Amino acid sequence: QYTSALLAGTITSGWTFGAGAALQIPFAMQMAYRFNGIGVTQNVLYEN
Amino acid sequence: VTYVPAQEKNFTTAPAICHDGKAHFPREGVFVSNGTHWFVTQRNFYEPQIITTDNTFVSGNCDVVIGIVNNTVYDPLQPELDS
Repeated sequence: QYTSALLAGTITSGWTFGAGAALQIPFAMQMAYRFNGIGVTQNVLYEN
Repeated sequence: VTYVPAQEKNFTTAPAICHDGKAHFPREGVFVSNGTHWFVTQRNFYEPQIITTDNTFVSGNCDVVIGIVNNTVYDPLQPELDS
């Protein structure tokens, strides 16, 4: 029940569930966030 | 000393905004809407701004990205050529 709760915030809520109150983030916008930390623009996600 | 956000408000999003037939992507921040116009704010705070060519980045066409919407992108050079 811990792993079902913390995969529910990882898939949906982003990284903001443990840093504060959980936001409402779509999953297609999460990989647009997480590519920008490693230096990859949003051109690579939406085409491929 | 920590930075904790408190109160939340639900807005309408979109991955891309189609204008001339080419898809626009946000350079910094996310696309939000109040139900009438599409606003450009950043991720950690709410500061709505107009859609500009400096805050957006353009690549590809509009037939690729799932969830693309149609709005107008304001160009500041267009009133400078007309005045």
